Amino acid sequence: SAEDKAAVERSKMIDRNLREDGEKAAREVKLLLLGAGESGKNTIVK
Amino acid sequence: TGIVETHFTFKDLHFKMFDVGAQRSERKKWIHCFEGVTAIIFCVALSDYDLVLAEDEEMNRMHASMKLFDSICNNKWFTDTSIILFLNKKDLFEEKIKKSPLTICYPEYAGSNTYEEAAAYIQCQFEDLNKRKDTKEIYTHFTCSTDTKNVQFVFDAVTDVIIKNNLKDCGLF
Amino acid sequence: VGPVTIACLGALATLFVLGVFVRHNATPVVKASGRELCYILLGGVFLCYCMTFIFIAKPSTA
Amino acid sequence: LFLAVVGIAATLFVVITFVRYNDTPIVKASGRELSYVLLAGIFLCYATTFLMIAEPDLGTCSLRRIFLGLGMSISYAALLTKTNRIYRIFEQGKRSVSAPRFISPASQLAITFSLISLQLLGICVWFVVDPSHSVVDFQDQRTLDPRFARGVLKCDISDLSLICLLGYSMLLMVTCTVYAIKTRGVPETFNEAKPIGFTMYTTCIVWLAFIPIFFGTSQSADKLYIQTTTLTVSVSLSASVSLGMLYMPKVYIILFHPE
Amino acid sequence: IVVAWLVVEAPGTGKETAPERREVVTLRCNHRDASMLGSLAYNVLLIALCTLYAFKTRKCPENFNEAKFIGFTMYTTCIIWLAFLPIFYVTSSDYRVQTTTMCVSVSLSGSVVLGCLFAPKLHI
Ligand SMILES: CCCCCCCCCCCCCCCC(=O)OC[C@H](COP(=O)(O)OCCN)OC(=O)CCCCCCCCCCCCCCC
Ligand SMILES: CC(C)CCC[C@@H](C)[C@H]1CC[C@H]2[C@@H]3CC=C4C[C@@H](O)CC[C@]4(C)[C@H]3CC[C@]12C
Ligand SMILES: CC(C)CCC[C@@H](C)[C@H]1CC[C@H]2[C@@H]3CC=C4C[C@@H](O)CC[C@]4(C)[C@H]3CC[C@]12C
Ligand SMILES: CC(C)CCC[C@@H](C)[C@H]1CC[C@H]2[C@@H]3CC=C4C[C@@H](O)CC[C@]4(C)[C@H]3CC[C@]12C
Ligand SMILES: CC(C)CCC[C@@H](C)[C@H]1CC[C@H]2[C@@H]3CC=C4C[C@@H](O)CC[C@]4(C)[C@H]3CC[C@]12C
Ligand SMILES: CCCCn1ccc(N2CCC(c3ccccc3)CC2)c(Cl)c1=O
Ligand SMILES: Cc1ccnc(Nc2nc(-c3cn[nH]c3)c(C)s2)n1
Repeated sequence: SAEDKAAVERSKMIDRNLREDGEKAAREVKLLLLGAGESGKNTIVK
Repeated sequence: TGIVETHFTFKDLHFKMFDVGAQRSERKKWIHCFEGVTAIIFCVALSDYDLVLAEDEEMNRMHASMKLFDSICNNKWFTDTSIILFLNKKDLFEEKIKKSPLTICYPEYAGSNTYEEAAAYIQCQFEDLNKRKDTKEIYTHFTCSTDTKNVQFVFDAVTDVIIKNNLKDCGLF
Repeated sequence: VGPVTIACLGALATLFVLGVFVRHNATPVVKASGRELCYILLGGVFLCYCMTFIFIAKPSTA
Repeated sequence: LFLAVVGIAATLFVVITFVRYNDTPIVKASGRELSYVLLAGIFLCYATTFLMIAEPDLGTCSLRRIFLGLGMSISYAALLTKTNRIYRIFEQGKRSVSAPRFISPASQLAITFSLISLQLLGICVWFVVDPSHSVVDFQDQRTLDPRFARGVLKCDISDLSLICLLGYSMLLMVTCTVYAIKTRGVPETFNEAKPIGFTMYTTCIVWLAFIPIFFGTSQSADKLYIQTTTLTVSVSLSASVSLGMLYMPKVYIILFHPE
Repeated sequence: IVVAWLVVEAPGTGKETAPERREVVTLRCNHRDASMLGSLAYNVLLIALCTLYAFKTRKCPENFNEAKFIGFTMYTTCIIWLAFLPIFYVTSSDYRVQTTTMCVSVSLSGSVVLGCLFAPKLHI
């Protein structure tokens, strides 16, 4: 249970890394551009 | 050929728009793979209510967008997300508003080709397609040919739905 | 009698708000405030009126 | 004393700012008249506590009546006519055109001291008919069978005198609340319509809770520091809730001058 | 706070006979001033927090804006208890009347909270 304890310690560390990236992903708004092409999408992305 | 996620930040809020479209596959197989989005933006070309697809020779350019817009809002996947409407190239539309009769797109429409009047009827024709509108909101905007000040509207539009989404779960609304 | 009479009237008034709120829960104005915390605040008023009788309550150790 | 020291400092601090910055940035919303006499009344109310409980004798007892009488009757004389003005233009402008003649800084001053003039002639009636006399002690009470007995240094003023004098201010209290309650709809002078209506409700809470204080302590407690120090606190709070709601926000806004 | 104070103190009957040998007081436990001041101190601390938090709720779309009613509740209750100090510290001879003050001020405080907040909502 020596290496297993160290394995759990590594799992806890990367668990925080996934957790902290959750707020960063959730702190950004997501918008979907919809509609036929060549209808003004260029003027709203440049 | 894939999608493009662009980053732009304004007023201390980070945004990550997803340019989905280059995809030429079923799309439906990954339409559900674009949920949890706070809002969607729909771009409409005002000077296309007359143009007709050469290949189809029967479907109008604007009428084609009507079928696509109706399908997007009416599906069960996007029932919990708001709709943002953008109108592109109003200068050409204003030039064609009298040059080309509003009838070309709305034959029922018989009002003066006066821009203000025509713009009002076409705007109201966007939102009367969804069966249920109690939980659906549409934020229509006119932008510009250059669209210099459209960033302010989309910043305000997402703020309205961000607060609304939070209150829906908390039960305050 | 004075404190008891007003407390009895207030206790019925508290039940008036509680009974109406649950009956009219579909109305959006009542649900604008925190519904879960509204009953706690409404309950506290009811406990406030009920505790009024405790100040006399045949005084003893218990 | 705690309210008096901060109150006397607050009223002197606001008046300096209210007059030094006389470029009419936001001060022009209220008239230059009816805003200094009301502030001066609050100054008298705060100064009343300093002079009231201070070496009670024949000289101070006479001074107690005039300063307390003029301290509060002046403050609410301007409040009534300020509230009356707000209702007049709102009522007249709703259907008719323009306002009656008395809406003007020159004419509005005359009626402001008209209510004060009633106290000016009135206060001489009690002063002459029943001059204040420094009672040596009310030794019939506060004396005990054992060797210990001190007494109380009571002044000439009694229940009848203070109630009638305070009654005029109370008479001025109901009329302000009635006028302010009627003009609940948005009247003219937007920036000075809500604080006036909210202050009267706030002030009335102080005096309505003062009823059980007066008829709640004439039984057991000493009549030396309960009918003289509690009364001046209500006077100070009555001015404090009026000075705080009306002038303090203006000072805060004018400090971070937005215009 | 109350449980810790209760453990330190002792709940029981401490009835005493008045030296006047007439109208003996009822079964009294302890002083109501210092043995119970702990609850008052804790409540006052959170009242300021509620008032401070209400200073930012004013900028709300009317229905979510209740700072006007909260301010009145935080002021009317304080005025009741601020003016209650002379009442308790004057009528301290007859116990049947001093205890009546307990049951009236508490009822008034409860009515103010319900009247200021629930009544405007119930009106609509
Ligand atoms: C010196 C001794 C005490 C003096 C106290 C002076 C200050 C308070 C005066 C009046 C009190 C209540 C007024 C509420 C209505 C109002 O004024 O509203 C004003 C605001 C705005 O709200 P709005 O709707 O107008 O939005 C307008 C959008 N622009 O509302 C509020 O939430 C104010 C914040 C809450 C403060 C409540 C009272 C502060 C002290 C409480 C402790 C009392 C202790 C007294 C014991 C001595
Ligand atoms: C608007 C509402 C909340 C006002 C409530 C006022 C209440 C608390 C007041 C109004 C009249 C008061 C009563 C008036 C007279 C007496 C007789 C006295 O020997 C004992 C107290 C008693 C019985 C009072 C108790 C308190 C009382 C009932
Ligand atoms: C915070 C505000 C709303 C509280 C208002 C409470 C009012 C209604 C209560 C509190 C104290 C009460 C008074 C207490 C004592 C007396 C003396 C008695 O011989 C007649 C009734 C009278 C004069 C009461 C009238 C009602 C009264 C003024
Ligand atoms: C200010 C707020 C708390 C409202 C007032 C409530 C309390 C303090 C009021 C209501 C009824 C009042 C009592 C009514 C009647 C009497 C009998 C009188 O001979 C002495 C005062 C005394 C004993 C009053 C003391 C104060 C009192 C108990
Ligand atoms: C700074 C002040 C003016 C804020 C408002 C005070 C109000 C809420 C009143 C209501 C009840 C009051 C307390 C009641 C009883 C006591 C015990 C006595 O030893 C005086 C202080 C103390 C602890 C009082 C302090 C002031 C107090 C807390
Ligand atoms: C701001 C809201 C305050 C709520 N409040 C007010 C008073 C209060 N006491 C009742 C009277 C007691 C007391 C005892 C002796 C003299 C003065 C007072 C002290 C404790 C509680 Cl326990 C409370 O909870
Ligand atoms: C009606 C009312 C409301 C608020 N306040 C007062 N006046 C008071 N004055 C004192 C006091 C000052 N020194 N000693 C006692 C109190 C404890 S409450 N009245």
